[PDB]
Parts: sequence; structure tokens; C-alpha cells
Amino acid sequence: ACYCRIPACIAGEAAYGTCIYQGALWAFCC
Repeated sequence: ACYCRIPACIAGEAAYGTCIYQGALWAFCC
């Protein structure tokens, strides 16, 4: 599974780009 997160990816996750969702920019994390 991957996730859109604010402010950042959590433990054991790495960032692969961004999400644009509900008018904000999120980290795209897997």
C-alpha cells in the first residue's frame, strides 16, 4: 500500500512524488 501524507512519510516509508488532493500537496509514500 501507498499513502498520501502530511507533513511527510512515516517510519519505514519513502517518498515517491506527491499527491494533490483536497486543495493541498501531500507526500506520496510507500
